[PDB]
Amino acid sequence: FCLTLQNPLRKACISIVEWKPFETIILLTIFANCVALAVYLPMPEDDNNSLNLGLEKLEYFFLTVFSIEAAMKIIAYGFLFHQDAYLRSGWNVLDFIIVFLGVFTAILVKALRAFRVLRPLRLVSGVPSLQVVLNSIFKAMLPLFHIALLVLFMVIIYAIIGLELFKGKMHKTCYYIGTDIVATVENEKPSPCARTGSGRPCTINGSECRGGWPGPNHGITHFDNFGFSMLTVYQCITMEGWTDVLYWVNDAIGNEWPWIYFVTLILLGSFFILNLVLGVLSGEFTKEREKAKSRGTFQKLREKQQLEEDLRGYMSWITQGEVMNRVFRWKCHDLVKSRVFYWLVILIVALNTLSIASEHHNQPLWLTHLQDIANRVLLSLFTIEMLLKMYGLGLRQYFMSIFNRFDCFVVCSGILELLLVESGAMTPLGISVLRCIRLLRLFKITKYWTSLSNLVASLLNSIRSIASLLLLLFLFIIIFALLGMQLFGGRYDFEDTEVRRSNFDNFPQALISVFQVLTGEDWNSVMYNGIMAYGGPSYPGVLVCIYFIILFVCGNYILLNVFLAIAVDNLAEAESLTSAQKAKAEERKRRKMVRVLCHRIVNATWFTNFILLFILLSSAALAAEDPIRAESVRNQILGYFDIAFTSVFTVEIVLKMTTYGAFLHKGSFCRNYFNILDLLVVAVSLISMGVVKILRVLRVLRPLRAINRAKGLKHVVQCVFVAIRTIGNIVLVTTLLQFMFACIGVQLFKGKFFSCNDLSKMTEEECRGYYYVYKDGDPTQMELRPRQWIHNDFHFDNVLSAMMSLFTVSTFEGWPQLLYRAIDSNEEDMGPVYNNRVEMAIFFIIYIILIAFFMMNIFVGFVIVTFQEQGETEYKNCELDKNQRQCVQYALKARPLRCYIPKNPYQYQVWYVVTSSYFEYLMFALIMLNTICLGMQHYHQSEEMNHISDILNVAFTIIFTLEMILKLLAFKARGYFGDPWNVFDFLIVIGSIIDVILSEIDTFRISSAFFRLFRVMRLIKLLSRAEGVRTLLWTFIKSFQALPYVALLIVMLFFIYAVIGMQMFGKIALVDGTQINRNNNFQTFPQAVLLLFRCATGEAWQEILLACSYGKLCDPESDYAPGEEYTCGTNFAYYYFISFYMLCAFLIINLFVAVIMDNFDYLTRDWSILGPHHLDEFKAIWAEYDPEAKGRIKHLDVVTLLRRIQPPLGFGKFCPHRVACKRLVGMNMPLNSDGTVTFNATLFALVRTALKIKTEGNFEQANEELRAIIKKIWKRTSMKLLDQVIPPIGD
Amino acid sequence: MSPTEAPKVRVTLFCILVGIVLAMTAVVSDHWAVLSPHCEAAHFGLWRICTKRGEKNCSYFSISAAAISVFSLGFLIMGTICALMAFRKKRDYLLRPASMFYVFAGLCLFVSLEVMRQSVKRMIEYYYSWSFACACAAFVLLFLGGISLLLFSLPRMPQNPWESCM
Ligand SMILES: *[C@@H]1O[C@H](CO)[C@@H](O)[C@H](O)[C@H]1NC(C)=O
Ligand SMILES: [Ca+2]
Ligand SMILES: [Ca+2]
Repeated sequence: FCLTLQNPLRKACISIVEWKPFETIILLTIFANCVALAVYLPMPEDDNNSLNLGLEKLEYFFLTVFSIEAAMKIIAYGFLFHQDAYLRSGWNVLDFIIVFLGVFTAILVKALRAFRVLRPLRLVSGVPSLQVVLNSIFKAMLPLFHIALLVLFMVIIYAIIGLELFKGKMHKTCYYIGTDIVATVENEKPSPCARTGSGRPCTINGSECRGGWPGPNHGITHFDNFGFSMLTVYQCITMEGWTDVLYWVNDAIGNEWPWIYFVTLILLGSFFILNLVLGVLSGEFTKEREKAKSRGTFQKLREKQQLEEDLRGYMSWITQGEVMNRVFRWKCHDLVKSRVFYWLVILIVALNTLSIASEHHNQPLWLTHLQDIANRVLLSLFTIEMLLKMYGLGLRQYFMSIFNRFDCFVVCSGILELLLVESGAMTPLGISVLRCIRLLRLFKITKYWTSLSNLVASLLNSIRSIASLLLLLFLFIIIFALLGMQLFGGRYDFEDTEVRRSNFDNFPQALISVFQVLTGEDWNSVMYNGIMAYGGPSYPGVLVCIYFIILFVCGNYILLNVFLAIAVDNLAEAESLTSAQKAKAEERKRRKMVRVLCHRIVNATWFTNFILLFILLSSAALAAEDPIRAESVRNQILGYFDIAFTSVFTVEIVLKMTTYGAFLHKGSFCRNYFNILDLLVVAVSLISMGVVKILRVLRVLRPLRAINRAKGLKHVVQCVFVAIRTIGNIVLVTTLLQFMFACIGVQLFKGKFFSCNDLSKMTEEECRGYYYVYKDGDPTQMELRPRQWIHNDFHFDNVLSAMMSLFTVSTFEGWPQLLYRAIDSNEEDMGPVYNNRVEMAIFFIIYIILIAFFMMNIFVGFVIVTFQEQGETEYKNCELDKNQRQCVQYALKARPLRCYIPKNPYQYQVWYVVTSSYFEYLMFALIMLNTICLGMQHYHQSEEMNHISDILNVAFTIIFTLEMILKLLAFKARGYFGDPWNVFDFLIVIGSIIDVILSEIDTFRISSAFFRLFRVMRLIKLLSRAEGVRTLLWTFIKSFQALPYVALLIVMLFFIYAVIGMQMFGKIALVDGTQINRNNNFQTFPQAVLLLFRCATGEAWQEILLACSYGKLCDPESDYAPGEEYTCGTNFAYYYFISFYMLCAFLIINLFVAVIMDNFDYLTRDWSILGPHHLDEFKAIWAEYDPEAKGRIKHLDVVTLLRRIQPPLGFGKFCPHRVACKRLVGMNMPLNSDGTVTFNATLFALVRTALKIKTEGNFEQANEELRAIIKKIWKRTSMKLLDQVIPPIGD
Repeated sequence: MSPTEAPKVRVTLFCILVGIVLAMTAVVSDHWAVLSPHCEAAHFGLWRICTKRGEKNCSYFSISAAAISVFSLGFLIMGTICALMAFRKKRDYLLRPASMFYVFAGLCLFVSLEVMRQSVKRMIEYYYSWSFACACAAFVLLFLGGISLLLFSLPRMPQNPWESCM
């Protein structure tokens, strides 16, 4: 609006604005101002040191500047040029700080101090090219509100189910006798208890359950109170702390009857990324081929690279030629390029690796000097192959290879370190850094890997992009970190003895803590401490939980757009790899220029299922077992079966054996079928005639052979078995980087991580005897323990031991239990110091982002492979690339719709109401009232609220019944039971009326809880009418039908890994709080799956590996008769869980990449040419004018149909005056009887408008040419009506 | 036709007709569990509690367990009606509500299973008996037997989006 438009010398200030140096000034204005928020040190109960006093006055200086800068621009530009959001928001920052002065000096407010955190966002308006990069994001999130609207409706479903079934179970105590102490055991979180049957016993020797609140963390996960069940469901979906909830419910109610609930939560919580991994990959793959393929920048980019090879290629010959005079100088390529050095320098490097894969923290006397002679020996030889490479190769070309540009910097770092320590006059800090520089010599293997030669190009393409991307990420962290220092301000005081250690009470402490929430590790402890800090779970205090939701949702998604741009890069790395395998092959193309009866047994269906069942019964015999009884009846009945199940299997072997002779063993499958029975022989023989475990383990090899006819190996993982030699490099790439950072870890963290149990002694000699453990910090409640070194169980001593610990960080699990332990390292063998050495955190964060960058890579390799599997059948196309193939699928196949209209005009008057949508909104309303009728159930409430609560549940049940009645009156059940949505509510209605009657009988009990779910289920009627999201699920329902056998692989893991673990990891006595207990048990089978299922979402498998080592108590009902008491646990747990987390997580990605193979077609539908809704719409127009289901429309009403479709597919608004007639004149429309034309002829004529055409002669040849294409696509030779459809569509 | 004439709706119907009589057997059967005080050993029943030391003595006293099971037979009565009519007029669609009632009837027996389990904890040994395993087998055959009949009644999601829900 540009207020009052005055010229005279404002123009000077206008010309002042257009000067370039405002980039030079004001960029440094922000960057100074963020440092002004860095060292702002918050102090808890109104305290200021000196620096906070000063910079409050310096906050006046920063407010002084922008108050000059902005109102000058209104005089410069005015309000027609503040239409910029970056000018619209920038001012909103400036406006509030001036208001903050006005309030601060009128009183001479607190929340008025935290709006000033937004000042880093002034960088965006200043710095160019970032305004694009944010708009990479906000135009990528918009294809997700059909996916985010699912979880929000799925939470509202899973919150109300929890609030009905679990209302107020968490309240009973485990207190002592008459006092007010909760009774726990040293490590245990105080779990609920119950004094009736079927739950906890509460056997802590001197206790009794009562009322009150011992419930979870500090009051946070009641299943009271709608507003809280929305929290704990949201805690479980992101999969960090859900098994804590399940142990709270199972200890409160009883097991075997909630685990149904939480598993269906996570299988629709693990399903949900499989929406959104591919939901975000949709537009990404689209933008890679609908921005740049519409542009053609890729040919421009690979041309300049092709010239870059010609520049480097032909310059070297000029470089070689003009200088070239010795009997040597050809002894170069005699030696250097020869095959001898390629198998000789590798030896020294592999010796320079095993010069480092020493380093104990003890190193007795040998390796102390043997590594010192190695730096003299191995560096010498290495120098030789430099100096031969320097002189007799060519000096300029040796500095032309980047890979040999690295070798000088090694051999510079080889000698200059070496000549320094000959002096010695230096700090032992300094020589400690120099030993870290010796780990550059591992990077000689990075010049290997031919696979890296595009993985180098994976990086060097994107440095223009991702460094602008990781500027935006590091911005997003510093925004939320400085917000955290104001919302939480070091309010973590508490007055207790527990170390709530992830406080925000610094800047770089807040930075590390904030990062933890992004990785999703342990953000309970962060959040639980946030809400406990303010007052309690309350009305004001609990609302700050949305700082940690928004940090976890908005934070995670921009991390996903980082992923997004990386997948584009390997697609460019695909094309530089694929097209190079054309052009490299084409250069050589220029350089080319009654045993017979037993076969009836092996074929029979009387034999086919009969060997399936004895697998399925041999499975179940392995399923339910004793394994800690040693003599019981279970062992002896099930012992009888598997000997007999060998016997039926034995005839299966012999009847197979007489079929084929010497050429029977040509199958490796056939070799596998035989060695099982051989092992079985001695399994059965040694028992019946007097370590015998291996005979029992290998019975589960029999259920392997079930997938004999399953091609889910032969299609899906065979596609990965193509890329398994590509990912055989890629997994061995990261394992090299898990190797090399282990050696950086060992050079830093030897001997440390070594902590006493009495935290004040720090040293070996000074830490024994006894000491005083205070239960809660009253200095009277004083207890004893012996003290000793707790060597902290994931230690960095040997490089074997290191990689087992960098693995736990790589699964993002317990890295804060390791980082906070890692900071406290002290001298070589000394206990921890509280916040010594804060700088060691940069080691884990660079390590994290490194592997978490690499993680994304492993996933990107998959999706590229998947697309290129679909292409191989599409290369005999001759079509519009699946656009025309869609129209082949639609214009041929699709019949009419169902379209029911009655007679008997009493019945019609019902029918006129039903399809008329005046009451479709009404059921929409009364569902939403039955949300809040179920969404106000507080706890303890009253008898006022109860009397309302029964009455409405009766009244709503009547209305849906009268709905059901009137729908049944018009649509008599042949009509009514056509739609499954009509069927499903009929399941609800009877299920609701029993909920009315069972409520009468208790007015006069488990289904009094259990049938209450039927009020919840009627919310799912909402998805009947939300078209945007109904087809999205429909797509993935159509998917999981198509891939059963891949999901049948993962359950072969759980089945096999349990029965292995069930016979090894029994006998492991179930002491509470030691992470293997009554709820995390190995003993029965079904426990086993949940413990395995706890690993698959990664809920702290860190701990449970440590609970099976060698020193666990042996469950005092089993064995071990004197003395040998603690010896039931083996070191095979290491190779168990580690291989389990690999082969599980891996197999699940093979599931998630497999769902691409169906639904890529859905993900990249052009919503600007012709999608499915249009072709879905056309089926519904027949439901208007052809309600007799004839499949034929008269020629007259064609015209009124073509005006009413929609313009983008049908005809526009200016209609028609010839055009929507002349188009039909310009097409193939036959006439059948009277005047009635079929649908498919009308369907095909309109669809040729979109999939464009030519005139007759070209159409008449197309009537064979599409008939040439479709007869191929008609895989069945039958159906001459399809050819009859082909002439009638051609007519 | 082929909904009715697939044998998979004939296999799953007959094994429901197993559990229908099995549930009907657990209607009358008074041997849910054994009273064992240590004699007045007795049997908790849906209708009458019979006590034996042969000096056998039937009596009664726990009330809603019969009445909840009264609806359970009443579904099975009503669930045979539309299922029998679903054969003889080529009316296919009545397999749907016949499957509906067969779902709920085993569900109400589960209620009485908990209600009789509730009668144990109120109180002398209680051991479960053969009529308990009558119902817990009758539960599964009416629950899992119904839904497979229900889902095979409903057509497919067919494979490919040009036919949906007809
Ligand atoms: C705790 O348990 C032990 C072993 O049963 C017993 O000696 C001791 O008296 C118990 N304490 C109490 C208070 O009952
Ligand atoms: Ca975790
Ligand atoms: Ca995790």
